[PDB]
Amino acid sequence: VVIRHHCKPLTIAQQYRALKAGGPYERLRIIHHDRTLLWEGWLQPSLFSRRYKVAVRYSLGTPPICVVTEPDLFALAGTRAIPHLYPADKHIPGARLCLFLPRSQADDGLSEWRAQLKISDTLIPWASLWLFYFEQWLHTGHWEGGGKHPRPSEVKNER
Amino acid sequence: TTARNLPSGKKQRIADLLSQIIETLDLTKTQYANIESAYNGVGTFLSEGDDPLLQDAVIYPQGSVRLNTTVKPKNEEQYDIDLICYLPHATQADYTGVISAIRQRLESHKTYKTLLSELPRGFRINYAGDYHLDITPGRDHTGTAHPGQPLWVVDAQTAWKESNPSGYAEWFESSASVQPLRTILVKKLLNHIVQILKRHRDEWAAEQDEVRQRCRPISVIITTLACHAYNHIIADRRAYDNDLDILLDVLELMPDFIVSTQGAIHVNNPHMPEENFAEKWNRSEQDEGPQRSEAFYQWHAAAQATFNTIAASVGEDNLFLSLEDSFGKTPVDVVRQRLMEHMQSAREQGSLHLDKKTGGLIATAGVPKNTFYG
Repeated sequence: VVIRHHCKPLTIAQQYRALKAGGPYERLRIIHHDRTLLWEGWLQPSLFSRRYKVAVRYSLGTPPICVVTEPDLFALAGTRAIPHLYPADKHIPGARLCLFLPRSQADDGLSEWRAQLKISDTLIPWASLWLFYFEQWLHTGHWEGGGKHPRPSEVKNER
Repeated sequence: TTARNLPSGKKQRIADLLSQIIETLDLTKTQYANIESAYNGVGTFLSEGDDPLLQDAVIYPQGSVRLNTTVKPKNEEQYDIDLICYLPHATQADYTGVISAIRQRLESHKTYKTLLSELPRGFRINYAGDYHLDITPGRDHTGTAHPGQPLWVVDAQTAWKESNPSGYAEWFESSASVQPLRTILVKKLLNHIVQILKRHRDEWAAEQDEVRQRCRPISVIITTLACHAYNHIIADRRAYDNDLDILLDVLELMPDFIVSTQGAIHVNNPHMPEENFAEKWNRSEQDEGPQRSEAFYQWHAAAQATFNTIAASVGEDNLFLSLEDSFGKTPVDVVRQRLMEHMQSAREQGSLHLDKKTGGLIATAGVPKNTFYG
């Protein structure tokens, strides 16, 4: 989109209000002297689907992280390793999920998620859509979604 | 968790899943035209004969074909189509004359001669790989008044027994035409109900033993029971918005319609009295008949229990497993594939919106392009 580059990452205040309007949240905090914002709540992919607890934090100049705390993804989802049960940067006990393509792979220089976009507008639907394919994998046996995955020789990771 | 206590949205989703599953079981209209033309040509051939007794033969559909309740057989390529000839001139004609007249001419025609295969109660034509035609010769019946179809058919034991096919069809068509009252909010339905029940019975009978399989419920008894139950729930004026609750209520009301009189159980044609569809149930040589009345009640219990289990499903994986267990794997695969294609297009179209309350997916805020590494 051809727009002016004068646009810069917004202050914490604008997305402070945005997440409150949509859905119920048990907590929403300002931590580290206006540095980091935290959000928690319950997200349901489908009508017959399970109940999921999601935690999200952000800091200016750093990519967001999304972690599903409760449940444990249905007991790690019966061994295998795809649902990304990860250390999660060592402060939240849950699986950390990837939601967008990192900037390095993008040639144009614009990431799929940028500081212009809010958190609730895209990241929350991304997490819910990820959870939908996660629960569908348990039945189908294949990731019938975006099948992007590199090999360790060809891998390039931003995390 | 019971089926009745669920919210109406989940319950509507269950109803839609069952209906879409049955949609693949039914035969299309092009095939129906093919069968219709086939037996029309057979009847036109029959009319061309010089034989006086066979003259004026008339061919009309019967059974699942007439009532628009065709469900494709499981693991069978060939559908079942049944037909009956009408002979106005054979009011007093014998078995041998009509049977020979049909047989020799079916052997005469170049196309029909090879595919012909004899049956104890009639003749069959084996169109290879797609469907069949079933023919039963019958003479007219006089003495009792009806919408018009009192007729005899052929059985080895008595050579003529009463049957009234057309009246049942008109009764079913008139009954299924009415729609139940619907609450004000800010193929007929009965045909779908009977088709779902027949699919459930077909898949249920497989797991049973030889005795239960040979004594499984037949289509006409279930059809007339469901029709009577639907008729009373229409007359009772009860408001119906809970979807599979309609199946639960109808199947509840079916066993009450079985009538026991002087040790004889009569499930009758409402138009023609003397033919018991439960005539197999009544006769009890070596407990063959009593076992037939059992299978209906075990099927009643199982069909009432299955929607309790599907109601108890949590997660999208377990719902598909329950539907695969109750309604066949092959029909279920297509529904899930079409759903996934639809929502993939919704991603591509951009119609995937976010629910404000639960954040659930809406398939019709468009989700931007995204990549998920597994």
